[PDB]
Order: sequence, then structure tokens, then C-alpha cells
Amino acid sequence: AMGSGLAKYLPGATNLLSKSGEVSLGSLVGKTVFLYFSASWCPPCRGFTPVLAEFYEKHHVAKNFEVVLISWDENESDFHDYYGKMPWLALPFDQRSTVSELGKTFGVESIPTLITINADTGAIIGTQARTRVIEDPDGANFPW
Ligand SMILES: Cc1nc2scc(-c3ccc(F)cc3)c2c(=O)[nH]1
Repeated sequence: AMGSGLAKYLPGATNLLSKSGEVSLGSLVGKTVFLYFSASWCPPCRGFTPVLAEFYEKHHVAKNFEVVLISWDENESDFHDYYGKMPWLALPFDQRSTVSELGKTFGVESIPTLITINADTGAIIGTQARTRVIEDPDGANFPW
């Protein structure tokens, strides 16, 4: 809720989408969270998403992290179809006005981009995970 370190970034947001029910921001307590800025029509994103999905499947429990899609999709059908390819969570389509604001907050200058955040404190703990996933698809230097 308001306690979450993520709350400062997602002011008008309560829940995130998951593969089952919606989950509270408080459910991410204690986790490392990767904010994944992406879009369904972006070719580098389309190429990276399955790589990240493999990374998530292998490591998300062992290394206690979550991924949250922050989608640049303007079309709701595209948003749901593309998030449907992903195992992790998503900022709901109804919050999409905040996407450009979030990008500006973290200095996102292109996508795909991962921003690594401490969920509890909201501290930025990395901005280059999109690159580190390529070089180190196994666990070695967590959370970079
Ligand atoms: C393919 C693609 N799609 C998109 S959708 C939004 C971006 C983008 C561009 C510049 C920025 F400063 C932030 C996001 C972006 C991009 O860089 N590449």
C-alpha cells in the first residue's frame, strides 16, 4: 500500500495484474523488482521478452525477484495479447497515462529497458539489467 517503496512511483495505482488474480503492491514486500519498459510492436522488445522470460523462469524464486511490465502499448488488445506471452506482473492498462511519467522519472531514453528497484525502499539499484541479462543469463552478479 502507501508503505511500499514502489508507491512513490505509482501514485494512482493499487494493484498489478498477475497470471491469476490482481495483486497488491504490498505483495512485493522484500523483493527486488525489475520494471520492464516494453511494447508489443517494438522489435528489440519482441526479441528480448522471451530471453527475459527464460531468465525469470530460472531465477525469480531463487533470487527473489519480480518483473513488472510497464507497457508503451496504446491499444488494449495489443497490451493483453503481449502481456499474455509473459509470466510476470503488469501495471494495468488503465494506468497507462503514468508510463511516460515513469520513463521520465528513471531517465528511460529507449526500450526495452529494465530498471531494478528495491521494493521496500524504492531505491534504484540498477539501470542496465537488460544488458546484464544478455552477458550473465545464469546467476552470478545479482542484482548487478
Ligand atoms: C521501438 C521503440 N519503441 C518505443 S515506444 C517508446 C520508446 C521510447 C523512445 C524514447 C524515449 F525517450 C522513451 C521511450 C520507444 C523506443 O525507443 N523504441
